[PDB]
Amino acid sequence: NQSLHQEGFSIPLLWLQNCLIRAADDREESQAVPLVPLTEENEEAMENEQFQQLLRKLGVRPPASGQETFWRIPAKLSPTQLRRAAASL
Amino acid sequence: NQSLHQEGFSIPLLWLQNCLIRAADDREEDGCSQAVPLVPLTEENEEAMENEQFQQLLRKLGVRPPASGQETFWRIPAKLSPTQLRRAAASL
Repeated sequence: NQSLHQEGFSIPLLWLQNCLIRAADDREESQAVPLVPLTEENEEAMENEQFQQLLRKLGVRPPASGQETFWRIPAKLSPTQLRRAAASL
Repeated sequence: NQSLHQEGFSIPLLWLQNCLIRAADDREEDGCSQAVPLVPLTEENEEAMENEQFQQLLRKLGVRPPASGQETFWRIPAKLSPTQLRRAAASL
């Protein structure tokens, strides 16, 4: 996590943090939500092995082959779980 | 073109068509040729971008697949002229 900050990935990390926090909030107002990278640098991050290994530790699931493009923040993560993952970034 | 249309991909197709055409409009001014990512924003366009026939079509139109390990999205390459792009959109 911090190691990724050191390889030049701080911007995607903060991005991820926000997606996690918004998911946390929206689950207080029930869906798996896609991590949609809209910039070249975030896109670069999702295709990076170390960043992906991090997404798996936070509990994000990779996309279903042949049916999805984006990783999903699974529905099982509680708003609490999400805020805690975000906070370790 | 047509067969995907018959299999239910008319909405994704319409989307693609709009990407090709808007890209052409930007490339009419000289000096403005950027690669454009095909970003699926709905579950159905996503589903499309993971379909093998939709991809085959994308290759026929001159779209390049993503750089494995760097990109997620297919790109409309910068080299294509407004004419080329418009021809692609019209052939769907």
